[PDB]
Amino acid sequence: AKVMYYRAENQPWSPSDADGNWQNFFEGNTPIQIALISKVSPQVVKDIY
Amino acid sequence: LYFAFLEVLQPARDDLNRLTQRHLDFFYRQVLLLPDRPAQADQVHLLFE
Amino acid sequence: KGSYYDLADHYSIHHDFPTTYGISEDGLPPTVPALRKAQALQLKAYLVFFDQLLASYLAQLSHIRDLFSWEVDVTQPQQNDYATRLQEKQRTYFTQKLDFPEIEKIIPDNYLDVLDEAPETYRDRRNRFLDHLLARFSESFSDYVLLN
Amino acid sequence: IIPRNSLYDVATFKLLSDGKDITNDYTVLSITVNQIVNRVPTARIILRDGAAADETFAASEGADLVPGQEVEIAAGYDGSDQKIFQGLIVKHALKVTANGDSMLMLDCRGLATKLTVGRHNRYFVDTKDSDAIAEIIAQHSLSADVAATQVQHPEIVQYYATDWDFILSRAEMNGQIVVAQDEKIKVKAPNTSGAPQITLTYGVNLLELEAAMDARH
Amino acid sequence: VTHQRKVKAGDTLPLMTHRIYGDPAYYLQIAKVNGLINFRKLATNTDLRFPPLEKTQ
Amino acid sequence: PLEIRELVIKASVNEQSAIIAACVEQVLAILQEKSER
Amino acid sequence: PEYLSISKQKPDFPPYLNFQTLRDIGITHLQALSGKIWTDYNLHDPGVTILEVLCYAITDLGYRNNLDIADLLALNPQDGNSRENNFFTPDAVLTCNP
Amino acid sequence: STYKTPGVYIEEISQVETAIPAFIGYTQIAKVGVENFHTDADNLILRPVRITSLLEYEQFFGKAINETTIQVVIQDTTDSRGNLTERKASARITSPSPHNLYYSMQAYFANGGGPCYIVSVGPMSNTGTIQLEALQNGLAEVAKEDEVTLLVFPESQSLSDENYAALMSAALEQCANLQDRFTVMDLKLPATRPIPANAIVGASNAFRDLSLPQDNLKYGACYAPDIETIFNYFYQEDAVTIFRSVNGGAEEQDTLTMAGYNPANGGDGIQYALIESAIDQLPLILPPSPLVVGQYARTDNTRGVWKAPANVALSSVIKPVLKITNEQQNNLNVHPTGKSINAIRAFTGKGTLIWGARTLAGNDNEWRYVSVRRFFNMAEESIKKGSEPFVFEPNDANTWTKVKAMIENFLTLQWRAGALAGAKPEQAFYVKIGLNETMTALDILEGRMIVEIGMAVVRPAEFIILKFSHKMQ
Amino acid sequence: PEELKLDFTFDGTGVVPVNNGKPGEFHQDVADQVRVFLDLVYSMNSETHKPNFLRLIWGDFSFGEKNGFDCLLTDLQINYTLFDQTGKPLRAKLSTTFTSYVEQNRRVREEGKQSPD
Amino acid sequence: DDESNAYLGTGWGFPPTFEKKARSVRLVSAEDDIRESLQILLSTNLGERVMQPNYGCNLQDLLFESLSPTVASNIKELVRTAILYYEPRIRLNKLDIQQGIVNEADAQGLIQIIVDCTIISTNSRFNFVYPFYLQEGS
Amino acid sequence: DDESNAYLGTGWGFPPTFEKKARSVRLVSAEDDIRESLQILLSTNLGERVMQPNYGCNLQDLLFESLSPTVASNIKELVRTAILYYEPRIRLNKLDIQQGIVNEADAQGLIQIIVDCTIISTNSRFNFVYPFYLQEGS
Repeated sequence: AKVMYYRAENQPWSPSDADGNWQNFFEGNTPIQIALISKVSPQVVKDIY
Repeated sequence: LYFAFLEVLQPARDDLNRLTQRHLDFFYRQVLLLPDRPAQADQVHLLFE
Repeated sequence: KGSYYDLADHYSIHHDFPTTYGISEDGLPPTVPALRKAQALQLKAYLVFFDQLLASYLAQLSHIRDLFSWEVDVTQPQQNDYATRLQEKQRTYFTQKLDFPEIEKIIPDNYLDVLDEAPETYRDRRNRFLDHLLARFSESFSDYVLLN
Repeated sequence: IIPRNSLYDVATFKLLSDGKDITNDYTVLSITVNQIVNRVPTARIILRDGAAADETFAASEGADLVPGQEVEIAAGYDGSDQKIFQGLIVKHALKVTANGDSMLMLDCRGLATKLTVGRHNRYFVDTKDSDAIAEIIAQHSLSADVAATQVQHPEIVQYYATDWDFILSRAEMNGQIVVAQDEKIKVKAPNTSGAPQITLTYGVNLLELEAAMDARH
Repeated sequence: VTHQRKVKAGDTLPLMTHRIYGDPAYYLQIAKVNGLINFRKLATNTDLRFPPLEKTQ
Repeated sequence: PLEIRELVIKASVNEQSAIIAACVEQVLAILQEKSER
Repeated sequence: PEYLSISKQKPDFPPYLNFQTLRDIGITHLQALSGKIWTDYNLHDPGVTILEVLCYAITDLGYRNNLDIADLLALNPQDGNSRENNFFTPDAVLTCNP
Repeated sequence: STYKTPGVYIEEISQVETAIPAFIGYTQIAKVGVENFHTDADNLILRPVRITSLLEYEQFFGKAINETTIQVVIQDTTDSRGNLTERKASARITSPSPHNLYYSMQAYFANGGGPCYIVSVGPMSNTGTIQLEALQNGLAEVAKEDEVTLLVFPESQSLSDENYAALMSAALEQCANLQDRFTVMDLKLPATRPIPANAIVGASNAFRDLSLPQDNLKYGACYAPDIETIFNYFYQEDAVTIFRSVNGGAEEQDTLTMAGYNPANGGDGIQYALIESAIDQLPLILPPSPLVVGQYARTDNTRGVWKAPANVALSSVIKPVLKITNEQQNNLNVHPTGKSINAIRAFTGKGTLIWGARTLAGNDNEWRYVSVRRFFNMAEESIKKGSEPFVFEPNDANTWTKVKAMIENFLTLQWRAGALAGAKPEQAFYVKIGLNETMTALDILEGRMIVEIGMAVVRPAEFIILKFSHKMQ
Repeated sequence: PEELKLDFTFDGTGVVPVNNGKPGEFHQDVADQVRVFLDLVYSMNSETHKPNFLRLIWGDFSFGEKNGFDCLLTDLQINYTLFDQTGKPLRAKLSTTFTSYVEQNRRVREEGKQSPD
Repeated sequence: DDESNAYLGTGWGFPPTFEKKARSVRLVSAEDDIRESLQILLSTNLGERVMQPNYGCNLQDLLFESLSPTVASNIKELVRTAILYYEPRIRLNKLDIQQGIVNEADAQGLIQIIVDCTIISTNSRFNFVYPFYLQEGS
Repeated sequence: DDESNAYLGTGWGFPPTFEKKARSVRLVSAEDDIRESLQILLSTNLGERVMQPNYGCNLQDLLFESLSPTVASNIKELVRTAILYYEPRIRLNKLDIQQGIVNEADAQGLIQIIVDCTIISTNSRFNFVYPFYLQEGS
């Protein structure tokens, strides 16, 4: 979520010209989703509640 | 390619994980210079004819 | 004493490619289509997911003496006749900042805050390291009921 | 077959004698080395020597090529050599032929030749063949590597025979082979269960070929 | 025999090792002979020693 | 030959090597065959 | 000069530090994971280039772990804030009042 | 020495016509024959001297000034009991002197030099002063020499921009007047150290603004950047400062100089040898003017003046002080002003090479390249020398035929060598002379004789383009 | 392997022009040429312990599908037929025989064997 | 699955392109996988690959020269050797090299090289396409 | 300690110099150790070393002669043989011998010989420098 994405239409390619970040590349994958699920803690939401 | 990179990287982490043992040995054997203890042989009785 | 070396220094991997990729410090001629410039920027962005792991591996070697130190964590500098430690060293995982050409267009101002460990992991690993260091003198807090 | 990463294909060799490299101190004409299963390794060396005007053999009178010295031979491509032979000089001969050429010939044998120069008598009681073989080998200050057998014998007798012959007889009667090299003797079953090392194709790699079947065996 | 070489602009360790021994694989040994902590970034006035190979392997 | 110890050893360096080999396979074949019933 | 002649095992390094072994393991894993879509494994393929560069970097990492432990734990001579914070000396541990 | 007894004695050690340079600068001695050129401080003798070697240089002009700003640090690592275990040394210079003719002559001869002319404009001094008037007087004197073909000012980078432009304008003016000379120039870099990454852009912007004459630019060329080489410094022993460090600590100055370590004064010979080596490992920085004329001479002596002097590796060079990129070279050899600058660059597995061969008139359709301009200079001078034996003869056809035959023979020899294009000699050149073709009756009556010549010269290639095609089968 | 036969001449009496474009220049040094030739094609290389590999090229000539001949020297003879009053030669005639050379890896690739394999 | 030309292989394109809406990297195949191969081979020098000192082609060693016959033959030898060692999937027909002709001053400085090739209808023992090369051999 | 050029060796200078304030004898190294070597070799005759009858060079056998071609070739043969046998650390390039030109009468009586050499970047099996020669061989 911290790395910039560029295309041919974003000239002169300054950070304010970027087309978002690289996170969408990792959104629809199944192993990464399973790994994201197995690292959650219930105590956080319990304390907030 | 990223999955394969992690698989190839594993043995170097296995090597890095010997540092606790190397630390303890440096403390006991070089800063304090204490040696270990040798063995002792056993004995028997025999009868002849 | 031994000999002191800089064990944390990392030479960026973008330097190990043939120059036809445009990734190196030479770059591209300005007389190219915009597509090739975009293509070079995308590949530079791609390789950070590997440079970060190599740099983190070496940062873990530079900081061994901070895993086994007996120092007391303090948030407000003070004199209490004990050795003390400030917030920048209260970690069990350490990291570095990358350096390659055109970094300012790809990895902006500060990005390391997302790499910090959760406080629960810090507490658990610090507690286990302190237990191990106490055990070398044949003593542990678990034997004293009124202490916990 | 030619090693990979060879920039030049010049073949080289090295002949050490009691640890000293003597390759470029004499004129070497030929070298032959044989490694065969169930036999003692052998090597033969031919050098140029002799001069009628001086009336002597200069390299024969030296102290590097006399019987009893340790010889080691290595060879390879382009200066990267591998150990091939290690043994002792046994024979030392001179020769002048009809047309006047003169040479010096050396005959080297492995260390297992120490096992073939006498007749002995021994008893063994309640042991296996592997134990008798290991003991006979170890008495000559050689390393032994003997695979174990399962048959235990009430008695074994070595009657007025050589150590080499006794060992080979007892090994063959158990279906095993003997390989001797580098101060080491290994007794074990033939290795027919492995993976191939190279491929030799007629019309690609071969210079000569012979093969035969016989139904009567 | 023993070789000696000076590092100039554009040199890398595996390529020098290949140009002397005919095989880059020895580079990790050379770095140890000369005391190189980081062998992927060389300085341009270093004189490196290349020892001979062992007589029989 | 089918054996490696039955090969003729080469001792010269300056140049008829294929006639001292044919006249050795013939003798060994005349001599081995002389031992079968 | 400690080393007067060298070999593939003199100075000696652990057997996992071998470029060819790392490369072969990487290629086998790549074929096992994606061998049904990415089938071209010649030298012109960018993926093999990236793999080789990564194996070279990993060899560097493994190299830096075999330095003597006395050198891995050395203190900085130029940092005035460097202190001893790991060890006790024999005079402070092995002693006892009469 | 003097010899009387017969025997064997041991003593210390005592042409490319198209590439002959004149080097103008300050020297140490200037003693030729029985005259001392530096006898009178306000009456100096300015005279070109022909030299063939470094030894012949040293016989007349000497060596370099001693440096006074060198420091050497000795690093000791000891045992826990104070016993010494290892000792190292390293050296640094704070501010080198701007008098560099001796180092320039070493660098020149190392790269394939030959006979040259030396012009002294005064003695070297510890004050480090370089003045424009002395250099212009040296140029006015070298105008006398005839054999010269190249002009070099190794010390010109110490001038301000206006004086630099004035000197370069004078040089280009006399090359345009004599029509047989060529000028080689260096680019001035900023003195900020360590150099910033984009120094060369500002440096070229400063160069493009100099007031050079617009009609004489085809007679010179500019190169960049400076070069780091392996030649040794000269120094005064008692002026070298020595520092020590122990186990990586802070440095402290000791009370002896290098002179206090000389065995001749009772010092330690081991540490003395260590310090000498430490000093000899310092790299020395030069402008790339001498190395380039050395490469000119070598290239002409192996391939000919029509071969472009580029894409060859340089001798005795460690590296270039700056690294020049593709985006930066894009604006150096092609520019709206036409004032191209020739880059020196390093390549992997190859070394340091010259990369570009254009003049300061880089957009011109005829004088874009260095090699074409120098070929025309050579050919014109050779034809002139061939023509000289016909002066004072009758002005009639019996002389015109002889002159024509001579010129055509020369051009045929040039065609066979591959300098001129064309499959037949008639496609390579033409020569014409005659009444009512090149001359009128009045010129003939006045004693004038006119000849017209045309030539087709080969040109070098800078770019290679690959294209792929595919057939189905 | 293919065989190649060549004969040529060195002459230094001052009647053969030098192809460099200068007027009045003729060939006048035989010994230098013999020296550089023998050092390049005949003597042993101190790093490989054998003579060098050679490639023969003549402009636009084509031997076949290639523009050069890769080879090794096998035979050479020199005849000295004219001498100076100090003993230095003025003319030499040379005859050479070369044999074709091509590496293993490359040979099996040139034979692009297509079979039911 | 067994399609047509599967034995020629598929791979990464050059230069690498990443799509974000379609979360993938661009892949080429058949004849495009071959053409791009050539573009790599002739744009890399010999020492630029980390453990592969023999991969590449030194064309830039012939810049700043006039196109004489002795230069054309050298260009041809270099290109033929590189293609023979590193392109088993094609057959090379001829090499055309020309200098000159646009401005007749800019045209003088450029060299043009044309590569003509065809694609062999059989496989090759030196082609590392999976899984055929595990059985086709080396 | 392993410095640069250690394989070339260090030794005594010629002629021997003794310092008294620094209680030591002068020692040379690298290129100076080689130059001085030459000065010895060409100034010693063949029979002057006690058990080394083959060390030296008989140049004074050519005095009182005019410089004809047959004399120059003999000088060259002697010098080349001496250097080949006793200077393994250098490579000899060429020998320049001239007679004549100072007074044109004194100049006539002297002969001048110039020796041009370079230093080999590798070691040699015939170099007795310690401790390399215990392993580099003979």
